[PDB]
Amino acid sequence: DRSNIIAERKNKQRVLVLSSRGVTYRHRHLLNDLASMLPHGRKDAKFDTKSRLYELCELAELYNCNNVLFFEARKGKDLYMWFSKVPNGPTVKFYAQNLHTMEELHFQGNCLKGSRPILSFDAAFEQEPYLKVIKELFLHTFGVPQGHKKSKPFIDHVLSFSVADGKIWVRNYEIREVEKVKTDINLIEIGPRFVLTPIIIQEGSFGGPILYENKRFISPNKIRAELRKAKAARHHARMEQQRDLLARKRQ
Amino acid sequence: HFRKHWQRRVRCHFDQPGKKVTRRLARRAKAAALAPRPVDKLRPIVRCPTVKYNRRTRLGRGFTLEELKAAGIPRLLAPTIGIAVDHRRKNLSEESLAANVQRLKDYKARLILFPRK
Amino acid sequence: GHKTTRRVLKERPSRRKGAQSKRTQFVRSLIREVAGLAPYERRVIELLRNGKDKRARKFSKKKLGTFGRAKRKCEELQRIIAESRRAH
Amino acid sequence: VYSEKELGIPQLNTVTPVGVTKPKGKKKGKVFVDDRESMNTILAMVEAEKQGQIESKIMRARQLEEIREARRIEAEKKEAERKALLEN
Amino acid sequence: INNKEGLLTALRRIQLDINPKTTPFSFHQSVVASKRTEDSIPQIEDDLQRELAFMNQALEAARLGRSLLRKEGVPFTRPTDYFAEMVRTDATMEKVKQKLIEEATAKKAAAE
Amino acid sequence: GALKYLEELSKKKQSDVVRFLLRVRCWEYRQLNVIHRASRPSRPDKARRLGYKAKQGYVIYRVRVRRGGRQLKYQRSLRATAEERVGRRCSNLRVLNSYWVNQDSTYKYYEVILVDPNHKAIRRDPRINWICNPVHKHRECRGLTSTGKKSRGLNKGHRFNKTRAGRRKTWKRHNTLSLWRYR
Amino acid sequence: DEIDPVYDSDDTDYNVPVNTIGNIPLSFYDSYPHIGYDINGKKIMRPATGDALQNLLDSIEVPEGWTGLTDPNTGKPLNLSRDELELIRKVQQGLIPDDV
RNA sequence: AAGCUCCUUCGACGAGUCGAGUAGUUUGGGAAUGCUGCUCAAAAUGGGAGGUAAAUUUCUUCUAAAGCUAAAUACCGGCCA
RNA sequence: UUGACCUCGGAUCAGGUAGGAGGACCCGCUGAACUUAAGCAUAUCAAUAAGCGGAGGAAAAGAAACCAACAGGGAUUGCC
Repeated sequence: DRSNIIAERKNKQRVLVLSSRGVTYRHRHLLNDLASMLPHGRKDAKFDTKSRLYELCELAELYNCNNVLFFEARKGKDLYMWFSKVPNGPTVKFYAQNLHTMEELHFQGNCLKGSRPILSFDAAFEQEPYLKVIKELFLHTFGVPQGHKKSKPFIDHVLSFSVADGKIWVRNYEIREVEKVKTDINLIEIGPRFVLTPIIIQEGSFGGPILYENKRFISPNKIRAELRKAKAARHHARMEQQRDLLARKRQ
Repeated sequence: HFRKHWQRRVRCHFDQPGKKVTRRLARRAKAAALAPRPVDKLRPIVRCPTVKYNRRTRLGRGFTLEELKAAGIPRLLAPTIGIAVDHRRKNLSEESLAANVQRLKDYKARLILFPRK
Repeated sequence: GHKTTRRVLKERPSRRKGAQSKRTQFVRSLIREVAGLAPYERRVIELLRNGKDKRARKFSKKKLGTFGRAKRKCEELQRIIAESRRAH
Repeated sequence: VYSEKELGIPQLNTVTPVGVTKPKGKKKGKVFVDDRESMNTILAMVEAEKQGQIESKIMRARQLEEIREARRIEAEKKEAERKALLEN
Repeated sequence: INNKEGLLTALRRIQLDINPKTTPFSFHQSVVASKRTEDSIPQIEDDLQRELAFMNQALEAARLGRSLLRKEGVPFTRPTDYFAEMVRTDATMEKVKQKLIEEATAKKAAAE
Repeated sequence: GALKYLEELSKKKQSDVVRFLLRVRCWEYRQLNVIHRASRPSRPDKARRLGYKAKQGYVIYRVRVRRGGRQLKYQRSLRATAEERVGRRCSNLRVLNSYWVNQDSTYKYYEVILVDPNHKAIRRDPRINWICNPVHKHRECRGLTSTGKKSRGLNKGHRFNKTRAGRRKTWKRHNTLSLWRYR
Repeated sequence: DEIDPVYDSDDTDYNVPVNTIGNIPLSFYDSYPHIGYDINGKKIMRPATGDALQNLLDSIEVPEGWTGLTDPNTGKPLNLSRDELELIRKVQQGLIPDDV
């Protein structure tokens, strides 16, 4: 048995955590944090931008990984996260923002590296059909299979997924036990804090038909483009005013 | 904002009128050598890149090979009769081609070309 | 933006994205036979002949440093196996 | 310089486990130590700390080992107490 | 584009058996909340209430998870004699403790 | 077309032929002096594309420089010190270019192309007589060779703002307070 | 065709330790009867204690595979085997990177 | 000797160099801003940079590791005025 | 035996060349601290002063592995 799993029913899940070339130090810090919580996953270096998106499939086929967590950066400012089932499964593309990695000295919590977490999902994941696809992909990426020989024996942290806006809010908490007053659980945030807004869901590893479109996604470049157009608009307004003033001065 | 030693790098432009006379005399020297020729070279009309300035035109570096051929001016003779040539610029639109071709025909109408020897 | 009449532009000789020179491919193929192989390519050749295609790609990337470089080098050495079998 | 006990500083989870924490300003139950075995474990640590640095590797091992056997006897004794109380 | 038939078809292809009547909680360790978190968030810009809402959702899942795990017999509490690696290093948590000392010192020195 | 075959051979430095030749040649250079004249380029294709001609006035001097660091890192290159040392020995010559021939684990070997500016062949021939002008004295000492241009950062773009057109000159330009007559 | 998530005989995680103890120092557990915990929640006990005479013999004449390290799985010193020693000999001389 | 025009023929373009990892230094600039040392070490419808959620990494723009070049610019020194 | 080639040498051999000075401005290397601010440390002074090497009437740079996203610009240098 090459699965590194000792359990009655084997849920064999291997994850490939992969980063693109133009990631920032903050993006890399987020990737390192997620890799630590994933004992069945392995890190991967910068990925070529000029290549094809399904080249991630034979790359993951190379390492015997059936789940790909892909970090894609644009302009060295933006982060995009892909979750995929490597041969054929569905693929979802997110825009990641509001990143607060570990090593920020305002969390006060800690947990075992590789311990099996409690996955806290929201009621919204059970109703919307597209949120149900993301729920299964999250359960595979953060599963930490039961009998894995790299995990830890005792459970002390909970990973929570919430849907408040048209976004998914990811938080990680430590399960702290306190003796009851004549044991109850208190939670302390320990880990990465980031927001995911779903862009697209495609059947197929990194292609195929589109099964969901956001239709409300506001790109960070769209915000930038409007600012540039506003600056040009002001200049054109001043130029038009001068032309009208010269015409009326002649009159 | 004087946290560095600014006093040792302070440039005073007391030679502003002196340099202007020097520049005017240098322009006169070029006219002395190129007596009937103009002291400059004919340059094309180009559009500013940015959307802030794309509604305004200016002077470019030199004329494109395509618009030089449409005018009827050979490549190797253009720098010799006072026309600047730019081999890096592309036309990409008939509007830029027509504007500079017409500019060249206007230059040819006003030209007085002397026999070689 | 503005509406202008687009123009068709002549092909640039600076384009190297066309049919590459047949002579340089000849020189590369001839020289590779003459020179031989590097020690790290010998390891890849043994791995490919033994059938360890997965290990061949992983080792090549470690030596080269890019997925694309590992893929091209493994494809290049695969052709040498095919030709050497045909030559033998 | 002020004591961390005086300040209401939260306890932090580290390689040393926090364990089950007790609420502040409440009854932290007194866990009495009266068994000879329980006293032996505490005594071995105190003696080891006072002795400090020992140059011999074997003598250092024996000092650590006697604490281990003291812990094992205490754990065995407390286990037998639990079985007797649970059964009888 | 919202292809519900296609989305449910895609889910069926990669779905694992998570049904409680045949799959114990130790296998998946996933809890789906009964209430909606956004119903307890009136304004999303209110940071204090938003983070409190997320904490409450995770608190219930941890509470239900502990009850189910202890019924199944999977160990839950970390023993005091279990020293192992963490997600945050010793140096990181030493920095965290030091900053808490500094804030407390400043607050108490102000009163003095 | 022999030089095109040599270009491909020099690309495969770990091949059996090139590794063998580099092993034996490394031992031979080590038995010779640190700086000695080479009667002929060992990489004729590389020397040719760097400007070497088989005229009277062109010489090759090969040199080995100890590799490593001073944890401090020298801002110039090991190739820069190789050219500078050869120029001092041949004080009458002008350094044109240099190229790598061998490394070894203790040294690093380069061959330097030099041109004699006082030779009639060089002075009468264009394409090289520019080096006869006095503004090209000790180019390797001023960073005017290919290695110096790379070290100085003389490239165009937004990645070379601080160092193109001279790093120190740019700093002086940015830190000079200019006061006009009509302020 | 789907992927089989198994570890090939050349992965970094092909052989994983039973100690379930990370990169932390072994100074913890020094005064404890056990050394680490397995993945089932049960503590791994120290195997035994070697004779004092055997320790003196090892100090006087170091074993062939002596490294000075401590095995996290079993608190006894970690010793190289014959096949491993051949591998270090092969690499440090470079004569035979691989057999056959 | 030279410029062009046409074409049922051809059209060679720089390697211990890019690049990956790491250490020091530096910049407003971990898509490492640049440089240097060490380990490994390339390609040919290739390579570099950039744009882009727009459904795949499409599109835009250049051609590195060889070299020369006046002028506008600096000047407490040299010959003077 | 003789004679080529290669490589390495001798000569107060025939003809040349370099060193030193100057260094205001210029091209590189190397390289501080006082000082300023802040629990501390990084930072600041400064990629400066001192030190070393190399040019000229100017030097350096320079004819895109550039800027851009445009209806596009088109080597370098300098002023606003």
